[PDB]
Amino acid sequence: ATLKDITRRLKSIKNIQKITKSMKMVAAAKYARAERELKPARVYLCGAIHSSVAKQMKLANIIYYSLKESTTSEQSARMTAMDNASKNASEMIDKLTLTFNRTRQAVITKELIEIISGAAAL
Amino acid sequence: YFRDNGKHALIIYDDLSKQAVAYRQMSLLLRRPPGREAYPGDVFYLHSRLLERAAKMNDAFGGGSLTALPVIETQAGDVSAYIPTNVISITDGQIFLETELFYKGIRPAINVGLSVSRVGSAAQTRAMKQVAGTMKLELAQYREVAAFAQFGSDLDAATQQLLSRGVRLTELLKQGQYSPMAIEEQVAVIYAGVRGYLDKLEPSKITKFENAFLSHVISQHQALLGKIRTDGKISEESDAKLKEIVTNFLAGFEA
Amino acid sequence: YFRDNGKHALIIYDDLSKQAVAYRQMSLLLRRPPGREAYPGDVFYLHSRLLERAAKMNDAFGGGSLTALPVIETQAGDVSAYIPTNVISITDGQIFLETELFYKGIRPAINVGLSVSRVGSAAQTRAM
Amino acid sequence: YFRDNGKHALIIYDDLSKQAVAYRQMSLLLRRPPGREAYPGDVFYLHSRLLERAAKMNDAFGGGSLTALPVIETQAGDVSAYIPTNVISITDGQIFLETELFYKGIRPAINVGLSVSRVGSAAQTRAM
Amino acid sequence: AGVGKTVLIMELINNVAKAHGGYSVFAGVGERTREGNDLYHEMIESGVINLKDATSKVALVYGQMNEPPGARARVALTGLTVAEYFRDQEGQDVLLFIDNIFRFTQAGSEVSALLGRIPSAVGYQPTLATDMGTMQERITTTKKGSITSVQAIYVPADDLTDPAPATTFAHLDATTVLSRAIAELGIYPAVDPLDSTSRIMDPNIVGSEHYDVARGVQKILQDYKSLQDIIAILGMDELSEEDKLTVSRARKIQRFLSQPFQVAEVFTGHLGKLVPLKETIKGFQQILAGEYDHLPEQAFYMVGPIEEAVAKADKLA
Amino acid sequence: AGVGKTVLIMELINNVAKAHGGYSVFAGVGERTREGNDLYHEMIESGVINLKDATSKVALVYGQMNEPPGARARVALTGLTVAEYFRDQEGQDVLLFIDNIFRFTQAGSEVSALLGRIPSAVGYQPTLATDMGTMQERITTTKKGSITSVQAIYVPADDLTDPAPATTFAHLDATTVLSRAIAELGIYPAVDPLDSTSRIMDPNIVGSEHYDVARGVQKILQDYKSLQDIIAILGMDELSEEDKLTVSRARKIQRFLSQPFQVAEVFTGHLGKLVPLKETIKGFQQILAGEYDHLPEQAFYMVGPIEEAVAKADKLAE
Amino acid sequence: DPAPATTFAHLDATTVLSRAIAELGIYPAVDPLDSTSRIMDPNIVGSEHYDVARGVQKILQDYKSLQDIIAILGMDELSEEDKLTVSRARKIQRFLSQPFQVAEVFTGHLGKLVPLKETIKGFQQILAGEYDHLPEQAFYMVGPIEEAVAKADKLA
Ligand SMILES: Nc1ncnc2c1ncn2[C@@H]1O[C@H](COP(=O)(O)OP(=O)(O)O)[C@@H](O)[C@H]1O
Ligand SMILES: [Mg+2]
Repeated sequence: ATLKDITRRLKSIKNIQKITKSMKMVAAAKYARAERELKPARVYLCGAIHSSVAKQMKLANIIYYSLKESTTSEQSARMTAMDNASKNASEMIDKLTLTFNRTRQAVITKELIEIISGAAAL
Repeated sequence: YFRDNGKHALIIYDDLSKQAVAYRQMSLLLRRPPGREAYPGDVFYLHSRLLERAAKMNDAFGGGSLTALPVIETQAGDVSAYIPTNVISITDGQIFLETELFYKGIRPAINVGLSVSRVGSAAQTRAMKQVAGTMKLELAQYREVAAFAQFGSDLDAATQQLLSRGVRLTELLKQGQYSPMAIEEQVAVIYAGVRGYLDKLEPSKITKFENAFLSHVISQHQALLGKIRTDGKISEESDAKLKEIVTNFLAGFEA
Repeated sequence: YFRDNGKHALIIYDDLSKQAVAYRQMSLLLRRPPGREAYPGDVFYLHSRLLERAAKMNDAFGGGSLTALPVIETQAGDVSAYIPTNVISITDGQIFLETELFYKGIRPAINVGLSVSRVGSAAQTRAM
Repeated sequence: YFRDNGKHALIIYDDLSKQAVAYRQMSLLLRRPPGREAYPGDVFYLHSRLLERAAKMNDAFGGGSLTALPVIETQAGDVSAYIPTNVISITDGQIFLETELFYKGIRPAINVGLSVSRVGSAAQTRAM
Repeated sequence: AGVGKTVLIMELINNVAKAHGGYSVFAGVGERTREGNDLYHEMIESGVINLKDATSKVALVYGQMNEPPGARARVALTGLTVAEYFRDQEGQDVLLFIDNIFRFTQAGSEVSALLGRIPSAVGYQPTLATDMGTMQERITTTKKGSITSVQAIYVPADDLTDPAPATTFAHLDATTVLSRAIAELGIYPAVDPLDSTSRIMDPNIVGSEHYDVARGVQKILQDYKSLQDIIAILGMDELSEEDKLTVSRARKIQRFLSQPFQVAEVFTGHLGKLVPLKETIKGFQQILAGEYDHLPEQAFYMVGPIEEAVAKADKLA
Repeated sequence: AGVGKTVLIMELINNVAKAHGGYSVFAGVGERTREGNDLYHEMIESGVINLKDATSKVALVYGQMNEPPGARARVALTGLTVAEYFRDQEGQDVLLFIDNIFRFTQAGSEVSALLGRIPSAVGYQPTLATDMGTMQERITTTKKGSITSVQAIYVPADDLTDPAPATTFAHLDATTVLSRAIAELGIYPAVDPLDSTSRIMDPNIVGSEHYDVARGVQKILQDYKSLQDIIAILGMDELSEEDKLTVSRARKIQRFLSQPFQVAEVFTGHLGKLVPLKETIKGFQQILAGEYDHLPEQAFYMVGPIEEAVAKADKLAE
Repeated sequence: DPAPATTFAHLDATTVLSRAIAELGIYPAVDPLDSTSRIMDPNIVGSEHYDVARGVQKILQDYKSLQDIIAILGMDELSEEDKLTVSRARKIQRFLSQPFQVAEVFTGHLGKLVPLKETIKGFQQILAGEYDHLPEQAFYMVGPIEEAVAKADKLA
């Protein structure tokens, strides 16, 4: 532990929390539109999305259908990923603030005690 | 002497951190019991009895005053350390400076979110109040979205405008050293930004704009600068004349 | 009195944390050397000699018993602090109450997973 | 003795951390007031004096030498603490080892970025 | 500061005096001379103090910052003595405002330090718990009456686990949380309804009715808060029957939690309202039910009893 | 400890002092003896010290680590008194080098408890700031002569807020802060561009182009700095082509900041380069302008003038 | 803390138990990267033992460095190589657990006394990828690697 350190990590992880939060909102919007266009179209980091298709990887009509399904899925996934990732960040912020306050209190006490000992030995 | 004789004085204590070290030294050598950071128990009482002497006398006592601007140097951002904690509680508010803003280009490196004045508007002219209230609300909105900036690759027009105002205003807050401006010149340049005229100008240019625009109004539009004071605020006329000036000027600026 | 005379008593110490602070006020005023969280070195003994007194006598000493339920207040669920670990190292298990479960309306807010009982099974009813 | 008779000797001091602990004990028992971390104020001087005695002599003095390899044990890997930094600021460099590198399979677990030599290539052959 | 604190205190004084007979005591622990004079002159203008006729409901005890630590550690006791008189001699229910309890601990620390005592955790005095408990216990309901204490709390380094605040938590029964966010929504008083808590919020104490309503309001408000996200992003267009009702109701309750303080009149130009506990419970109880759903938001904003919500509505059409 | 204070000051004596017309004083306070022997013999070789006649331009005062506290606490005053003489009795520009002035403060704490004093924060004596002030205020140019003092200042456990370093800050006019974090990357001198300052860094003094280039470098470095930890977790893919483009130049600027010292040839394994002010400004100006966006980061690492990084860029082909 | 810290120099084998491991349900709560032994040498325990033990410790340390990333984004951004380490490390962690006779009351399992050879074998195989097809929980609270399989089957 180190106040300098914890402070730094908290600044980072707080940023991440907001950025990730915003990416959840963008994904959510995109997915909403897509979902609407889902059915109609069926008549003619993004989580494990890219991962899945790639791991398993070892005109018009098809192209259009595939892409439509894929976008919906993608933005869904990403929305979920970000939601979880911002959540993870929040919990980790809280856990670090606790650790910052414990260390902060111990440091103060420790320097206090050294000062008193050195005064009392006179 | 000024405070008690109908005059007004300003006193800057640079720094109170060092006055406290000096006092601590004497206290420890006199063998008084040490405490947090080895400071004596009455270290708060040192500063309190000092700062309280700062005061606004009533008309029956001459109406003079003593304003005080104590300085405190913190260690690696520690506002909760002992002397800072004390002087922050004794005063009416703080102007917080940060290294990180300094090197980013923000100078004076004032932190607008953390600085405060419990007195606030009570000591601010109407013209400044007007424009400052809009700027304080806009900047506050900006702070909330400011992180999404470099990663929001699809931000909606609403949040995208908050950002633009935010960068524009931050740029109008930047100010060169040893060049304190009059209040009428401050409302005029703020006016520019809070009215959205600079929403199109590229951020990197806003600093060159302000300097040119200000030098121009100082020269050709003295009468508009005086009116801004007189009327106390931005009159309906001043508000139209400023619109003509900045539009034309801007247009020339980007010719 | 109950314990040694064939009878059964239950004592509740509410709470030992506050006791530990009063003893710390005595110790610092006597100028005993401060250590963790400014507590004296004997804060462990303070509670140990106390809780060792709760026991189960066998039939030759009358079969009585004294059960103890000491109570400790943590700060933000910090069960790794000095005092909490101290009492944990004396007692025969613990029942944890989580601030989260409480505030979420789960009452009693026991964290079944972290609560333990080192010697209670044998005393649990066959029905249970 | 070797140093001053044109021979060359190497001395390992394993470890100076324990030595500083024994000094701190002796000092405290002598009623000398404790400083940072309870260690006496001259703890730097305790090691400083010692390590300056390892040197390279010139030819007029026999050209012998005393090379030193003091060892310091850190706690939780902090090379930026009082004692550690005390000794780093004395020697002509340091070899920092780390359990993480050690377990990753980097043995010797030398951390290249934090380790240094204040002598450099003047202590190597042209080949190396 | 800037959250309507001095206004809330001033109301409480006036409200307890009208509805209970008991006076109030204001203890300034490490008051800043400036803010003191301001609070004085503000009291005079609000009417809680009268420089002429004996209508004054509040006694002021000031322990200023320039004073040595012993003085500032004692002032809450002096103010406590004044309050004690109205309790034990007049049988009233006194109100005791301590501003602020943190400065009473600090004065405690400073005193002990000059006394030559070895400091405890985080720098505070050894007697921190005792210094606190001897002053706080004098604040109770006795056979002749009672003292209720409203005490401003500063939390050091934002750390709720700091010895100072955790000590004070041992003695509080309720917390009133004032928030700038709510102020900004023009909701007055700026009381955050989800953060403010009370121990006596148990059916066994305030009754099963009061309890259930309170819970209903707290719940409707938590749900709404959550919906915000969806409302903005997925659009407030796909909200089911149950979903739109929550949002509409929530907003009525929220706005019905505002209230014109009798002390505000001097500026607001509107007659202050003092709502009896029955109207409050019933009022929110009916909203919850949906009985007043057929009214516009602004009907509940800055009113009094539930009656005034409908009234206002008809007028606003 | 081990970040470059001594190498850097050695570089300074090498460049500024060897060309300096006037006398120079060097006070070794609480530092290595071996270094004293190193310096002495190096100066005899460059002729700065001449043992066969009266051409010597540098006086030496030593009180290293092997001495007791009383000596280490007084040497600096010994070095300083010699320099003072040259200043007042000649007016001549005197150079003063002190490595390491922290040892005057550490020596004091060493005997502080035997003198009867209650400790102050972090173990130091209560007279720290007063003690340091009566010394440092003698180390100054006056109307009679001018002293250009260079003081190496140790920072206990790497903490710049420690009482000792933190109190020394106000005594200076220009501070060069070194970081182990930077040195750990291989950038030397390990200077922290976001923590080194100078009173003369003002547009009305160094001029506008100098000022603006400096201010622009610090800004691009402070931007990057605040992203590092962020994209470390989130990834670079969200950074716009404009943002990720600045990350490139930051990195090059970061490396262009290194420089092989003549004095550090035994450690770098590189020939010492020395760069003139004007070429310095141009190199950085150019980088900020996107010019060398086409060159590889490594081209910038450990060279002299900007032209050498262009050259290196080619050599990097194979 | 001064006490434990000074005690380490007086031992030949140390078993450092952990609160964070125990809370995961792992028992004994031994920290596989903090407990050491002076005998852990190729000329004393033999090269097969030494190698497997060094193999396990490297995969546990590798997993540990990945935890910084896992914590925020989860496993979705891990290379396929990384995931491979994460699966095996998690199978090593659980297979290190073991039902003690003295703790039967708290584990609800029979006690197990595993012979050294059988301990080497099981860990070797997990390192080799031989059981990369069994589910993690299969390796929790068992004796010899064979029971891991049997438990896997039961899970189906
Ligand atoms: N300019 C430099 N170039 C290369 N290596 C350097 C440089 N400065 C310092 N170092 C390396 O770091 C070590 C520590 O240097 P030194 O100046 O003695 O440390 P200190 O900051 O403790 O005075 C040097 O021996 C060398 O190995
Ligand atoms: Mg050096």
